[PDB]
Amino acid sequence: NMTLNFGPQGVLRLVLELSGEMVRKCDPHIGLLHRGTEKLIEYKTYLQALPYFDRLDYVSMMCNEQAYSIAVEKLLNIQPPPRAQWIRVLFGEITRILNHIMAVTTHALDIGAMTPFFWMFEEREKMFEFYERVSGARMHAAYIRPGGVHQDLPLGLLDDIYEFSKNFSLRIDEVEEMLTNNRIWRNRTVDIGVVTAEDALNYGFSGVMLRGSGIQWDLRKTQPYDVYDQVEFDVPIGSRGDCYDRYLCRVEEMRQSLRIIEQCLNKMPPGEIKVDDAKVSPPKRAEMKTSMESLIHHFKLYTEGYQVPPGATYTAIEAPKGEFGVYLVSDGSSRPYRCKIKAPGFAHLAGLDKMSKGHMLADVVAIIGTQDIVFGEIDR
Amino acid sequence: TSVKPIFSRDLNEAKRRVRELYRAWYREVPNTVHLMQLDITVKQGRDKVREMFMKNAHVTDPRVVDLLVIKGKMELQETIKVWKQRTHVMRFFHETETPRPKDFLSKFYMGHDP
Amino acid sequence: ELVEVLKRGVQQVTGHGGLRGLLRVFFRANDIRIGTLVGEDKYGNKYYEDNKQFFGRHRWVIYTTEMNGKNTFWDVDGSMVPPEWHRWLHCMTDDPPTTNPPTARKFIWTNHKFNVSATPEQYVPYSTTRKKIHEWVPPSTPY
Amino acid sequence: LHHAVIPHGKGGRSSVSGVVATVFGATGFLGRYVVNHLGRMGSQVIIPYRCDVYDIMHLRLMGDLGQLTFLEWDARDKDSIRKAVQHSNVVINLIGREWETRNFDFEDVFVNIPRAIAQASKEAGVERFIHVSHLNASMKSSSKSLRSKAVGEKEVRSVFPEAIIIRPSDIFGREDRFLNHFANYKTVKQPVYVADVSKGIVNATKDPDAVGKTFAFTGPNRYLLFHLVKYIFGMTTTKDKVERIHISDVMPTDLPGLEDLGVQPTPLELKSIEVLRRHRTTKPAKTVNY
Amino acid sequence: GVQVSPSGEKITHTGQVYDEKDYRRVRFVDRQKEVNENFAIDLIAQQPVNEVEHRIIACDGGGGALGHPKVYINLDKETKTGTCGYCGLQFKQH
Amino acid sequence: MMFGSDRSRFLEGKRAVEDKNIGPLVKTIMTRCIQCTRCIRFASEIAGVDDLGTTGRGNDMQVGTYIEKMFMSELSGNVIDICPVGALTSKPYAFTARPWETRKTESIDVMDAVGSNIVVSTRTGEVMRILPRMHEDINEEWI
Amino acid sequence: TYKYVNKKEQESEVDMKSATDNAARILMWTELIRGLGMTLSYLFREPATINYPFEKGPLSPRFRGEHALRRYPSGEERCIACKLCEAICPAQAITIEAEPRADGSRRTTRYDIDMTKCIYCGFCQEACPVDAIVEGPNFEFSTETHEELLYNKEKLLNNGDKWEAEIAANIQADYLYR
Amino acid sequence: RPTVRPRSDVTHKQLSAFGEYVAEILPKYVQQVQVSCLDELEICIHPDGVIPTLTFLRDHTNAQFKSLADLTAVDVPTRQNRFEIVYNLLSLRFNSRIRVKTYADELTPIDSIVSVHIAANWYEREVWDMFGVFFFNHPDLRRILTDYGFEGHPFRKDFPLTGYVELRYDDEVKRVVAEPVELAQEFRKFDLNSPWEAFPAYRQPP
Amino acid sequence: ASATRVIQKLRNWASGQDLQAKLQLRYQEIAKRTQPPPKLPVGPSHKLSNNYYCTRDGRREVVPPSIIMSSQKEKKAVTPAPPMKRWELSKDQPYL
Amino acid sequence: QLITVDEKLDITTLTGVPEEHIKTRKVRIFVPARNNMQ
Amino acid sequence: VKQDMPPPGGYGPIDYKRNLPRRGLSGYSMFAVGIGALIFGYW
Ligand SMILES: CCCCCCCCCCCCCCCCCC(=O)OC[C@H](COP(=O)([O-])OCC[N+](C)(C)C)OC(=O)CCCCCCCCCCCCCCCCC
Ligand SMILES: CCCCCCCCCCCCCCCCCC(=O)OC[C@H](COP(=O)(O)OCCN)OC(=O)CCCCCCCCCCCCCCCCC
Ligand SMILES: NC(=O)C1=CN([C@@H]2O[C@H](COP(=O)(O)OP(=O)(O)OC[C@H]3O[C@@H](n4cnc5c(N)ncnc54)[C@H](OP(=O)(O)O)[C@@H]3O)[C@@H](O)[C@H]2O)C=CC1
Ligand code: SF4
Ligand code: SF4
Ligand code: SF4
Ligand SMILES: [Zn+2]
Repeated sequence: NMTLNFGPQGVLRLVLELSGEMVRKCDPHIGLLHRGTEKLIEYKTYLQALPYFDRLDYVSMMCNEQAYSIAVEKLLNIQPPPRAQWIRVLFGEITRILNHIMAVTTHALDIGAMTPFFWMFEEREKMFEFYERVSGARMHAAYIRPGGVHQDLPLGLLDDIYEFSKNFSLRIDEVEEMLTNNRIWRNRTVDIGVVTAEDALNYGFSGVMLRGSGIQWDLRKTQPYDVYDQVEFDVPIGSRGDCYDRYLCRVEEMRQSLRIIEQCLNKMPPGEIKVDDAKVSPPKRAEMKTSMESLIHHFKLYTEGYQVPPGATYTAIEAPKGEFGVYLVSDGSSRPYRCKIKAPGFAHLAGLDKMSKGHMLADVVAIIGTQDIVFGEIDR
Repeated sequence: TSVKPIFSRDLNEAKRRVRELYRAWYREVPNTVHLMQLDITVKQGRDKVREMFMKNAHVTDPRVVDLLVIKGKMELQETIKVWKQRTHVMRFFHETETPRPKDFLSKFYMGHDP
Repeated sequence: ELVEVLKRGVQQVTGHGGLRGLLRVFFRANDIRIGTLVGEDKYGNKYYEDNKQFFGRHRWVIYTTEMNGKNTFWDVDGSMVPPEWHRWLHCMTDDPPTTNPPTARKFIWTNHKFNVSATPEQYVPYSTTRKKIHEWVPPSTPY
Repeated sequence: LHHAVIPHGKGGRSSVSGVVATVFGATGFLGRYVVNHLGRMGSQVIIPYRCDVYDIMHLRLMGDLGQLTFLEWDARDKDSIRKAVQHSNVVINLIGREWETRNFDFEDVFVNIPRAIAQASKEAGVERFIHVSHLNASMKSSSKSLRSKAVGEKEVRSVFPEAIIIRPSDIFGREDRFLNHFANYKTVKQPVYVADVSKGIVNATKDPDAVGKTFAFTGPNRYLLFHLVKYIFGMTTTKDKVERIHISDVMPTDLPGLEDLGVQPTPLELKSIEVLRRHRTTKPAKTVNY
Repeated sequence: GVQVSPSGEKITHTGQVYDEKDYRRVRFVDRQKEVNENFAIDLIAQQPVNEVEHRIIACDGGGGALGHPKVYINLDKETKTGTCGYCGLQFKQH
Repeated sequence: MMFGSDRSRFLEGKRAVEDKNIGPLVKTIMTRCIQCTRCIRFASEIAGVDDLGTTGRGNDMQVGTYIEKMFMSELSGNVIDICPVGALTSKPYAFTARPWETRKTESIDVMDAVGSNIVVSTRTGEVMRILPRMHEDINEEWI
Repeated sequence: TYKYVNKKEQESEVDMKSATDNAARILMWTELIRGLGMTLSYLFREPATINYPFEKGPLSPRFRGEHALRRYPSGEERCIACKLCEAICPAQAITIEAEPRADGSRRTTRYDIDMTKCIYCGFCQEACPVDAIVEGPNFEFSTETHEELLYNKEKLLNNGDKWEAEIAANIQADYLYR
Repeated sequence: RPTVRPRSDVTHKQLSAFGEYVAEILPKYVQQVQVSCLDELEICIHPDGVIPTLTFLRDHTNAQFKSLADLTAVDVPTRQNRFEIVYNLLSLRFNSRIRVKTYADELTPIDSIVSVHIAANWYEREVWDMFGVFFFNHPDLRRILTDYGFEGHPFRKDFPLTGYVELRYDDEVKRVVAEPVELAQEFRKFDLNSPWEAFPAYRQPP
Repeated sequence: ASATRVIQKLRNWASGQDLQAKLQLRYQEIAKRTQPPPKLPVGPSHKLSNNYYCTRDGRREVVPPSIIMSSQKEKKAVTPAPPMKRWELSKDQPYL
Repeated sequence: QLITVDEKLDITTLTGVPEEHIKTRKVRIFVPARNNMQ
Repeated sequence: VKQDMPPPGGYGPIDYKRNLPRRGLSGYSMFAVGIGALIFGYW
């Protein structure tokens, strides 16, 4: 039936059974990026395992650290302080912006429009600069940890973030001019990968793939976890469930992120940054080098880390790609017994076959882009 | 003691499922050396199938047999549909490694292999 | 406002050691800008500055033509920048050595070495721990 | 024995085999297998090269980390051979051309260079030296290559009495100058496989009953040149090359053969299919004895 | 200080040298052996003994932080000095 | 970590103690003694020595011998396992490893004919130390 | 609070005016000339490019690059062989082996790092209670063999001696945040 | 307090009431209902109640547990039925979450629920590939994350971390061959668990 | 900022916006490298009295699951929670 | 619907573990001794 | 004596909506321009 294998030669392998130019069967293949994160974590303390989440869904990395942090804090029965919560929200929204830039621009790239990629990855560089100024790493900042945050913000960061938020709007508009009303974009996207709300639900979708079909589900307005309950923002919903609606949703999300960042900056509180419970979060170095108890706690935390009372949780985060979850099982030990990661790309790929019904070979490459398929969160 | 079964009631039905699976394999084998340009001969391939079947002959449990049938069917799928490759199929013969000699002396002389 | 641009350009051209220096610069560093010389390091490199350019091009360096016995007229590496100037060139600071000098400590390298990934003076690893199990040696005379 | 040599391991890439081998002739066609067989069991391998570093990159992945040491040399340059033979227990020589250049005659290649190699080996204090030659090595030979080979074997034995000469026949594999030479376009042949030859050499590298001896590595079967070339064409410029072609293979009598190292012949009727499918766009050959 | 062995190899700050009969010397051929020429065991000896008018003295290495944990040393044994287990410095009671 | 707090309210000066020398096997850093008397009692009762004791009173008090005596018994070496802290340590094992590195096998002695149950703690394939193992019908925590 | 994207507040008008406007949009290719104009505007701006080896990208005093083993002003080492770095290193990249030195001190005989295992996370310099191991600023240390990235006490001490004039300053900058 | 987590009892009440609700509707297929300190509701059941219970929770008007947030397995090799199976479910009409657990072993499969939730089509394949647990009435069930010739179930507790085989390219045969595993640095097993009890509330009796 | 009025007007007309106020290249508006030194606060548990861990441990305030309907040990119909309240269209911008 | 299979249980052919590591081995079941240090 | 990087009295206001301008002219005028050019050319 003109079968073919497409995608490789960047870890995707589709097996496509066509009928002429139409697409009849899409069989994705998985495990080309399966490393064994969920098993390795079982041989590592609750802190030796955090980087793995920065490495999962590697375009945000901090909405990933955040889920693990919230889960371990839910187990420990502690809560981080206001300043940490606000920093964490701010940077989660920044990661949202990064992810949505990534998605829109790689979509337009795999379709053929390539200049937004270069116009926006400069902003991505300018935000990696924040990542580095706060953590020392551009992408994989092991910066958000159970108990709050590692370090405080240097003295010239909020001003820079304000200068950036000033102009990101004009940049989004620069891109929208080219893309949103272009008849060719509308022809490539409109009425593509349509999906109804009930089938989405029963397939296990989350995020833009839900609220582009008229559903109202955002895990920040519902089941909030951080101070998000103290900040205002709108949730854009769609009407037809197509790539164009999802594009517009992601754009308006990039805008609500600026709306949230203005508030986070203006309302940043003072105080500590990590729970002052030195049996969970290490003490400062001066206290470590002058006080006995603080040094003992440092030693134990960095050799045999904090112990977590047994239990189980499922903490969901409204990540840029949807509900990111962690089923975390604990024995009364320094290390976990099981950590299962729920990623949306999983169900999205699962539903790709139905979403590619009555469509050509050149519409599948856009159906994929509309899911923001990263294979780290999938293959794990 | 008493159990709950899987895809069989007794080793007879289990063995006839096994024989159907062997029919399928035996028949398909040459198409593989044709599609993917393997060096080996169909005789070698068929001897290998026989060896991999008799490797699990002592088995008695209908359930332990049904599961092996399931897994062999998975492999046959992966093979008839060209998802495996020359590499995955030649990973059965071990063309690039010497075996642990089955001799107390050949073991003693080199290592602590017991 | 175009003739002023042309004037800025002609001064950018003639702002070097005539045609020879202009060619040298334009062909090693594909750039003919004019900036202020904040300093020069032991190895012959120069470091220029201009605060009206944008962030990332407001500081730069002209490497030496020779470094520890090597014709660096064409071959050039960011590994040539010693630490004190590395820290000002990657904009960790607003202050260069001349005004903010480092801490004079022995056991600090006086001569900087660049990357040696393949040179004959490169790095070869090994174990630093002595022999653990000492064997038995019998005497050199029988019975 | 030095503890750095005790063969600790399980016979694998990341193991130790106690074999420190300086190998000359690795950039070629048989070294490409000798080095693999040496390294995939955990041996240290010094490789001198004269080529450019690009032509020696197919060998960096056939041995574990740190076991391969690539250094440079020049046959005419002595004191570039001490570097390589020193720090070794075994030396292997595989050099040889199928033609003559300006700087290097058959005399040089097969007599003068191996002699210096063995001299430097003895000077250093190594314990094994392996030299490879042709099966038809003989002073009475239309080809002067074989003349030089049979001279160089003696010139070697005169400095390394306990050496090990190995006379295989026309070798066939991938990137070989025999089947590809035939398919580019009175005499019986018994060819042999690089895999078998390399296994034999790497086994002799340890086997204790191989010193001061010779070995004739020949296949299991024999064929008439015409039947063999027709088999080639069915499955599908040098004077000395054509001379070595138009010579039949000896049946060496009672000489320690291939099955005395432990190896077993691999018939050409099994690897021709993999060697020849590249030259595309059948029944076997009747094995005979004269 | 680096002092060479018969084979011609430099010795390290922990007395490591490939025995002249060792095959592992190959890796250094056409190359070098990376060795540090500044031996702490000597650079600290080059330092003088501090003197104090108190039988107990606290050491941190310098800056409060940037040093090491504050440790207290006794100076009742005029026979020898009081050494710090972190920095190596040594004190006396006068 | 379990039953104690997480910070100090002690903003005063600590104390320091003169370190003894009581043999080639036992290293003494006596500013870590928490005055528990396990060593004194072990010696007086099991080893029948009566040469350890407490000289002084108050915080100025400390443990050991009033003189430079050496503590060399057939049982000297269990004070190491019994001292809850690192005031008494083993000079051989000094600085060679840390507990979380060791792999622990359970074996027996051959030095004598008693068969004392023992633990051998290795690291990367080397034997690092030897410990007792409770067998209340043979050795009962001693070796 | 929610919003609508791709939904009109109400039906439109089929007036000749709006129909002709849409027909002009279609025929005259109006919505595309605006994209052409955006590209022209970008052509007439200044690019964000930089001469790399001469102009370097900006970093922070917290950057985590190449490793270094530090010393005290006296010149004495700092590592006391406490193994917290080896115990926290997620990738199990630090191998340590210590002994008592002839001067009776806790110092290492072996300290190896594998840069093909380090994920560059900084936990080792977060744990070091003496500020002896630091993930320095350097990032330009690529190689041609996999055997030049297996570091050791000597290489790391040389890197420390090399980069201390910068590591010390960056630590002076940032040590009040940690 | 500023370092401890707040504690709302309304959710505990609601979820205990719903536990009683569910358990008295399905006295069969039900056992070990429990709501925890952190206000999460688990319902343990018999392997014969999977589809009944999932359908009830999805369709029942009071429940509307539509979204299958996750499907998981968990290996506890000290109990005869060693493979715990976990369904994490979400309802939007109530803004609620629930956990439904069952048990299994080797040779004792579970019933598939692609009829109920189609998301499971891949989660169940993943469970079969990782923990070795068969499902009845699954259209396609095959290796999804592992290689094609992989023989084993690696997310168990007895399967070694580094595995049993290892891959590399060999010039002789010009392929990526598999071989036994020979590492140049054996993974180090750090024994960390402390001898001193940290949580008495979970102290088992002797 | 180093461009002539003609080019500025050309680009502004081609884009429709004003760029010389929302540029993406940074010209001295940014924070100053080499900032002064900070002095961070201290948490609330840095007291010297009334700071016992028994009151503020947390991870020991946990308790095992409160089990119900263990198989070995006319009510109304309830929901796992009161039904979700639907959302309100925004006021700033409810469309596009 | 129930069957009776009283023979000993074995899953060796499903574990995927090989012969070398399933017959050439010796396992130990115990309680780890207390560290006399603590 | 303390300093931990908070914001001052307040940051400026920010724009997060669209500003896509209404450009061009009317279809009637565009068609008239084109047709006038066309008729001039024909004549
Ligand atoms: C290195 C130096 C290179 C220098 C290159 C210089 C190139 C100069 C070329 C001219 C530049 C034009 C760029 C576009 C400027 C942006 C215009 C804009 O924003 O408004 C658009 C506006 C935007 O409209 P709008 O969508 O925002 O709103 C109006 C919508 N309607 C009309 C439906 C109500 O659209 C127009 O008005 C289009 C006007 C032109 C229509 C006629 C073009 C089609 C007919 C072609 C005739 C034949 C070709 C004629 C040309 C011959 C020579 C090639
Ligand atoms: C005397 C009175 C009467 C006289 C008779 C004549 C009267 C005038 C008649 C009017 C003539 C109209 C102009 C003729 C061409 C029109 C072609 C056209 O309209 O194409 C339609 C097509 C889109 O169609 P559709 O998909 O249905 O629209 C979306 C529906 N919502 O659009 C397209 O797909 C076009 C795709 C374009 C993609 C590339 C665009 C590049 C543009 C670069 C600029 C080119 C400018 C011209 C260059 C000139 C060359 C020198
Ligand atoms: N195949 C056959 O027909 C038979 C072959 N043999 C023996 O097999 C051995 C190898 O065969 P083959 O692998 O085909 O040889 P190759 O020609 O494939 O490569 C042999 C090596 O010899 C080296 N070499 C040749 N001449 C010189 C020189 N003048 N100076 C330095 N190095 C030189 C080359 O190094 P570089 O590539 O770097 O130049 C080359 O790598 C030969 O010694 C031959 O006697 C024996 C019997 C039968
Ligand atoms: S056993 Fe140790 S802590 Fe106890 S009194 Fe003796 S030296 Fe002090
Ligand atoms: S920075 Fe590298 S070496 Fe240091 S702890 Fe992290 S992974 Fe290990
Ligand atoms: S943490 Fe620091 S002092 Fe301790 S072993 Fe590591 S480098 Fe040495
Ligand atoms: Zn000190």
